[PDB]
Amino acid sequence: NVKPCKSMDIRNMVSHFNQLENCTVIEGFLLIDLINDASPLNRSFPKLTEVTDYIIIYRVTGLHSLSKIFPNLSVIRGNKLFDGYALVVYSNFDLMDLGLHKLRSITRGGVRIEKNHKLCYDRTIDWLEILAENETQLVVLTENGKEKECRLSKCPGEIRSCQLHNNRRLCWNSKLCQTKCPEKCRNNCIDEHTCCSQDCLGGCVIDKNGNESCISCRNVSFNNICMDSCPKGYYQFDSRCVTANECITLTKFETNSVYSGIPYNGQCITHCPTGYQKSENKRMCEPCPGGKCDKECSSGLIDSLERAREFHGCTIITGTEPLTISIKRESGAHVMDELKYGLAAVHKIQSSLMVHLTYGLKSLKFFQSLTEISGDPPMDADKYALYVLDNRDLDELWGPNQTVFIRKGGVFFHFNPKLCVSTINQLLPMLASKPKFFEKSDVGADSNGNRGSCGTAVLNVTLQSVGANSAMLNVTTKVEIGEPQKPSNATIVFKDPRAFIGFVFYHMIDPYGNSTKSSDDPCDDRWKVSSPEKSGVMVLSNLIPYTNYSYYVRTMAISSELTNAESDVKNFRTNPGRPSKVTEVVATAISDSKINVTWSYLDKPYGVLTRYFIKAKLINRPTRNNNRDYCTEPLVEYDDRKVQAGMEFENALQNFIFVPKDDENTYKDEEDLSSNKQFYEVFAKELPPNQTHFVFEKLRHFTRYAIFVVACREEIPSEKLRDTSFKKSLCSDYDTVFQTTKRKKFADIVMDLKVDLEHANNTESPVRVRWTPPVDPNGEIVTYEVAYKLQKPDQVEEKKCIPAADFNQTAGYLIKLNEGLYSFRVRANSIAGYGDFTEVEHIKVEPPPSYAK
Amino acid sequence: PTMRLSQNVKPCKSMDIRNMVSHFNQLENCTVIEGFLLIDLINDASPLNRSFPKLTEVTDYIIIYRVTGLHSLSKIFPNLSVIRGNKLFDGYALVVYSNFDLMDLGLHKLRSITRGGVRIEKNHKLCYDRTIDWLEILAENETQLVVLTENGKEKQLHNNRRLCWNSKLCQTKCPEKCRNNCIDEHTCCSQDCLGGCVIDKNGNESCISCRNVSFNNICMDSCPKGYYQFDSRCVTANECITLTKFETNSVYSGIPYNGQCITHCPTGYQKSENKRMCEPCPGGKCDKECSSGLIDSLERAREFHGCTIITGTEPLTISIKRESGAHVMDELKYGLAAVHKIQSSLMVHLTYGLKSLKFFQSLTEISGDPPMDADKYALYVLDNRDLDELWGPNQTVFIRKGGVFFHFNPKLCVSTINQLLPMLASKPKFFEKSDVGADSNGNRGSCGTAVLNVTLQSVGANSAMLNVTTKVEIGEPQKPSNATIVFKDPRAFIGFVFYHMIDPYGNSTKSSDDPCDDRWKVSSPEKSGVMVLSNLIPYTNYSYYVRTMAISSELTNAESDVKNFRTNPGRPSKVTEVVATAISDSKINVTWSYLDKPYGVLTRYFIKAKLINRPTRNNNRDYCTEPLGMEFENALQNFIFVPNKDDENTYKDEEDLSSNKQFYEVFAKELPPNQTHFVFEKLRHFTRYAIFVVACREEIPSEKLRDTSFKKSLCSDYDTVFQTTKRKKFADIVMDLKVDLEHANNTESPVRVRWTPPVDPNGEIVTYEVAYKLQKPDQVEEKKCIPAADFNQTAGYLIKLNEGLYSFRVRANSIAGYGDFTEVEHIKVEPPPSYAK
Amino acid sequence: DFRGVVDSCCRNSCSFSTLRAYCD
Amino acid sequence: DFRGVVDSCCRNSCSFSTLRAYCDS
Amino acid sequence: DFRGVVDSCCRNSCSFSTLRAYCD
Amino acid sequence: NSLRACGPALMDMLRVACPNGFNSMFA
Amino acid sequence: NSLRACGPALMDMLRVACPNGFNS
Amino acid sequence: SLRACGPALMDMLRVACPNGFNSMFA
Repeated sequence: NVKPCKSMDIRNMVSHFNQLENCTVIEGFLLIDLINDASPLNRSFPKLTEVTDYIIIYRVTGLHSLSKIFPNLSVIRGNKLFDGYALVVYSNFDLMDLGLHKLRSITRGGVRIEKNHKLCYDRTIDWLEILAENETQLVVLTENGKEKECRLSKCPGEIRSCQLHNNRRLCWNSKLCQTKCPEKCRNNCIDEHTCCSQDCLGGCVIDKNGNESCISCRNVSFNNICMDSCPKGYYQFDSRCVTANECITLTKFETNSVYSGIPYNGQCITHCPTGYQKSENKRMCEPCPGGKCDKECSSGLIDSLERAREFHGCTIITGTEPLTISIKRESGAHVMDELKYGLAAVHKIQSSLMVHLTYGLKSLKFFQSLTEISGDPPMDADKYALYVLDNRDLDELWGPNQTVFIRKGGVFFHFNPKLCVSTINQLLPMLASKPKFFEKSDVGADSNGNRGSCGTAVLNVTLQSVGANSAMLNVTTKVEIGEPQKPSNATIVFKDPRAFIGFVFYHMIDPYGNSTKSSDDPCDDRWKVSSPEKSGVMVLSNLIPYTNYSYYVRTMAISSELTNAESDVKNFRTNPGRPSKVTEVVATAISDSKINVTWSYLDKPYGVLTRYFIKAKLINRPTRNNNRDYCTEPLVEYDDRKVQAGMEFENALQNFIFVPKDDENTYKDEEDLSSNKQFYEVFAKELPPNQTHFVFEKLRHFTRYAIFVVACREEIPSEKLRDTSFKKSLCSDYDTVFQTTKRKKFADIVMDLKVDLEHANNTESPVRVRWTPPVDPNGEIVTYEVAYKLQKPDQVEEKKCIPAADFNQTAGYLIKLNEGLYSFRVRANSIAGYGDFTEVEHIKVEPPPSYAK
Repeated sequence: PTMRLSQNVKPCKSMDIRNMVSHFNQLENCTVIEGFLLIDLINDASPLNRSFPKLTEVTDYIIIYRVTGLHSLSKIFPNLSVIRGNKLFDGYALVVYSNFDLMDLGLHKLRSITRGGVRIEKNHKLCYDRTIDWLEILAENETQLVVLTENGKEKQLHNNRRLCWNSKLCQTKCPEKCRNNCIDEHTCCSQDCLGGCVIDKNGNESCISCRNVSFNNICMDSCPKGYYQFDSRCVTANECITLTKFETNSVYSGIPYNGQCITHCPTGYQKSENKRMCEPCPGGKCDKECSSGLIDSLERAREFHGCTIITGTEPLTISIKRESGAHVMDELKYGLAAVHKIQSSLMVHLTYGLKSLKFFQSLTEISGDPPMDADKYALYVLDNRDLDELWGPNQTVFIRKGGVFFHFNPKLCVSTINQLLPMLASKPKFFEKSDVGADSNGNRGSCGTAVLNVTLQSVGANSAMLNVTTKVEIGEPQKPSNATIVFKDPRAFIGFVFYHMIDPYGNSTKSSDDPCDDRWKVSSPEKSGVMVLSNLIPYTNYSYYVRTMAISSELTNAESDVKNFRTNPGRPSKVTEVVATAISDSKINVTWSYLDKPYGVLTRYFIKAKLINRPTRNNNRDYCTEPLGMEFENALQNFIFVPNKDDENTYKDEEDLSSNKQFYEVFAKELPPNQTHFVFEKLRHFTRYAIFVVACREEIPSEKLRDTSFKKSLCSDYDTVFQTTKRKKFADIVMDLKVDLEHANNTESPVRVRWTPPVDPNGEIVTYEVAYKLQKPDQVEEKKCIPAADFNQTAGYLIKLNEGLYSFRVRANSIAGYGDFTEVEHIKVEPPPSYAK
Repeated sequence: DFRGVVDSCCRNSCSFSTLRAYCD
Repeated sequence: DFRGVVDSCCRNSCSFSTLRAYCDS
Repeated sequence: DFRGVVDSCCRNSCSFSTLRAYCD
Repeated sequence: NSLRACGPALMDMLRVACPNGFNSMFA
Repeated sequence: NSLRACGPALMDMLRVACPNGFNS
Repeated sequence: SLRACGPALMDMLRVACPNGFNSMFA
């Protein structure tokens, strides 16, 4: 009837696919994984109707349809979700029919059918019917069809079976449309018209008569009885009920790790509830005996991070043989990350602890909760409880304020070249013997710390000057070079003047100032580092203005001098200097009178911007080569190796010898009207630095203006009175933008237009046209164009081009005409363009006189 | 036959010139110094009235120390021609230390420094010290032992180097046959001279110093009988017993013995009662006993010469801190080779330049009677930067008490320390883990090693295959022999690991165990020992090497040498700076450059131009109106993986003319590799060309045979530089312009205009513009625009005008822009009748 | 909290022998 | 042994009355 | 055959033994 | 040796890492 | 370490790993 | 008392004595 399977992990050897047979419920989840070619699947599994947990179909290839595998899938309950999803179908490049056609309920969580490049027909299902309604935010479908089609596939019945739905159709493929159940159904039934009884889930099947049975039934099942809840002594497990002892036969798989079923509260549960633990008879839950529950694990070698992971969530480490942290791989800084993951939860190493050959390991900080090493069977004939050998890079033991009581045996430390003896001597309060000291035989004094920065004193460094691009660092500490005077306040004394090579200054740009000193990892190269400077005054240089910098100092000495000192990291900031040029300055002509200038300060300010200074300078009017006449067209270490060699030679020598353009000064608000009071020749304004648009007014019609934009920052107190501001530099550089304003309408109208005959005796009538040159033109007049027309049809209007070089000296242009009444009108042409004519003037030209009447 | 020395020798003792300049009278008439010359702490040498041209040579060493007011050593030494170095100060023969006024060295006449080396240091004002070729003045192999530091440098010119003693004098070279013995850069001299020779006015020739010894000031390879050698010269016994050397803050008399004037009886002999002679030690061997103490220098190791027992509770501490240390082993031999046992511990700590304890040639026992360091240790060996082997081959050093301690000897591998196991009193199988640090020792030294040969099977352009042609055997299958290398356990050998990097100079040092020395790309292990590299850059020198990887239980190393190969040329990158500028209506100059890397040798460029069709005047433009996420993928993987333009076939010299033969439709030319410009000619006017420059590289035999199977190409990609040739002037001129009047009796005259459309305009004719001008004053030219197609098929147009003389002109407006106006046509239109007349 | 290649080798670096631990 | 200023002083921590022993002229 | 490499281990990564298996 | 592989570039490297398959949960 | 190349780089590496040649 | 070494010892001897500094053969 309802025979189950546990979880399944299907694999490319398709003989693994045969695991699905003769069980209708997967009692856990389905993974189908990396079948490189599923084509040899001759089988199908229509017996499979239900999965309790979730489906993953991941990178299956040689597979074309899920109907091929498990076509009768009717319910995925979601009694777990994978990351919130009950159905993941990911990157199945060959998957092309999502033929889950009988699928009715995904009772919890979301659906994610994506990257299946051949799976058309994904949005073509209204997944929201299949889910529970609360989950309808959790349907995700992407990359279903990068290049396969441009809407070329089609549903059943529709023209590019079922009615129209969502004003499209709902489609599993080109063949099948989404099964319904009535609105008062809820995906527990399997025809469009008449749902099953409401005790069912997914669907029901009706016998050859009319007896109706569930495919899956909702609240629980036992003996295939559709049930509200399991009877007393039957324990619920996701879908069916089980006997008490049967629960222990069950499993569920989590976090890549097995859990048994434990029968509690009338349920199988994979974990006892928080504050309870699995009983000793592995079949019942009990309270944590201490009120806290503590996973107990077995001691062994930890040769690799991939091994260290096995301890995750362990709290007690147990067994007759030492936990042995032996990360021989020079892995580097991630060693602490995986070790912290593996071991940070340990309370108690019963076995004693060994730390051997490990390269990457900086410290035992990763035992972030270790508080006892009970040493019930300590190493080397119970002699040592904590054995720390050959650890090249180990230089710290436990965390700050970390206590770890060691009950039995001593501690053995050798060949840890960076582990300072004075750090090992922090364990003295921690042994049960509370011993006064460690013997040479336990803690080798020459074997530990012979390259640690041990006994480091503290230097005080002060920023004695600053620039925009430089700084002076002075080491204020009385570092005494050569032996002291006894009363001296000598903080550190280098007993040999030449053992001290110099101070080394470290600095970096660090806006937050939360940086910390460089570790000994040469890949930790966050810091610029000076040559050693023996004066202790270093003028840092080429700094970025107004930038938060951090710096620190250490003394550098030959490898065999144990005196050393080192500052904390100190923070400072450079002066703001000169703010960068303003950007995007564009000038657009509005009219003959107005300009809109747009800009935005993209490059960074230094300090705080205080003003944008806008200045417009009127360029001279244009002028053009009238000799190139254009009536035709006016229109518009060795620090050790060589030093030590020097030391011992000089010692040997001495033993032998002695045997008994507008400078920003000018940036000020201005108005400079021209003499006519009509327009500006200069305009300037110190706009608020919040504004990046400016509108000019009363500009001279048709002229080019140069436009600055300048961003300025506040002056520093030392500048405004100690520099006397003479270095200035408060204000940016600028680029001269230009714009030409616009032509003033009708400004080129010739005024006072008059036309008359001269009275001198003539045969061809001397018509004189007079005017005054335009009083305020759009720039220099090229020519006047006079247009005149005899006032009848079939006449073209004549035009003459008269250079402006003629009209004043003529004081009136003279034209010859004969009998007729003529239109006259005139316009000037500027080098800006043709003007607009006057209204038409008229003249009656009288006829050539005659006397033969 | 034989030659005299130059001049005649007056000998002088081992002078010390101290504090007062009047002490320089000690050099007065000294020809040679029969020991060292020490000049020091003259706090102002400017009062120096004399230079001393007679000091031809010094037998031992020169020390100039803290002297000031002295501007050049030539002001003392005109002719210091050789330092012989029969003794050496710490191994140096010349020391010039902290002489604050010694701005010039001036030893122009110095021709040989015959042993040891030179240390010139802290002369903050000295200059040009850096220039002299000390490796050419020195002895043949001591080239490590010249040191030049803290000299100011004012911060033939043989083989382009300024070997000159400051401004005036340049240091002579000598030719190969007479290094350090030429009189000038031309003139070698007889081998019995050293430090050069003088040739007199006549051609008689005299050595400045004898290459061995002299008698009667005549150079000879050995003394006459009845006399004893004494560094520079032979002496009688009665001289030798009075002659002296100063050593160990002590004066020693000469002993005339065995042909030499020896300050110390040789091994197995001891001084006679009168000191005039040597006689055998009691039983033929002596038993000198010496106190243990810190050997800080070779000059202090001298103090042990002839010791044989080292005694007393202090540990004998070798702590020599020389660098490179060409002399370290020799002077340590002189010091302690005669030591046969050490009563205390031996300690060798913070040494530099000390290669090995092989100088303990006679050492047989470390009695350790009082040990050291909580009395735990007897042979204590810490922080030696150069120590890499202990005792001589088959030498034994029995240790009676305590252990060894070995730490931080980076170049001494544990296999070498383990040779001491058969020498401890306990004869243990191993050291205790407090006593030899497994990672501290030998982590920079070639440990238990055998060489792998690597053979490069094939070079490709982007790939190469390396095969480890040295064998490996795993276990003892069939009881192997001559395996070259063996791994005892099949688990232990993880495989060969292949290293490579781009290395143009082919000299990169192997990958260090520094965590951020990642110059080398490194493979994963490959048990077959064959690997195919990929993503190589062509024509690039790649260095590579191999090592065996084994689990940490296995000490068996094996590494190849660094070797090198160059990838094959492959394919050149695109040309650069290719821009085409029209010079004339038919000519384009094309720039280019080849600043990207060629991946081989470029043989020739190929430059081609393709004519393109003239533009089309679209119906859309009005002719006269518009004139011219991953988080889920990561999560899902974690859950699943449970741990357990046309191609070179078109490129050829090619030429193809228009159907009218007037212009090239295609032109292409192959050019010398130095040619980086070309001018096309006889191009069509105002017409677009595509242009490309494609470089081609040197074809290689295997590449052209290989190419037969996979059709590669030798030549770079296109970057077609589309642009147009210039406008041909005049071409758009309307021609055969005619205007006529039809006799249709209209009230205004139907003027007819006609012309020939242009022969070959600059592209398509868009419109014709007709212009007319009444030839009165008071008139201007007026313009009518007509679509081109409306005229062409009509071959005429009718304009209506009233009476007068009209000029007429026409021009085309092609897409190239307005053409020239025609020559001015005319019409003399006449008035219509008035019927009252 | 998983053992698997997506933080063995994607969130940081790894050696190829770690990938070989997943093979069958 | 001990025959020089760098043994007597320096690592031998001489008194000034010893240091003058080299100057006595 | 170029068929076999373009079809397999160009859209995938070849092992060394895989690539060697296309040699004759 | 600088794997750094992610996503499909990691899947294509795990399948580069063995000819046989991988998955062996509860097996 | 898994190889990856396509087109002419693939042919170049097949000509690399196959000094005794490969069928076209 | 005093522990001058190297240049410190050169400086103490050279400063803290007269023009007398004689040693060998004297």
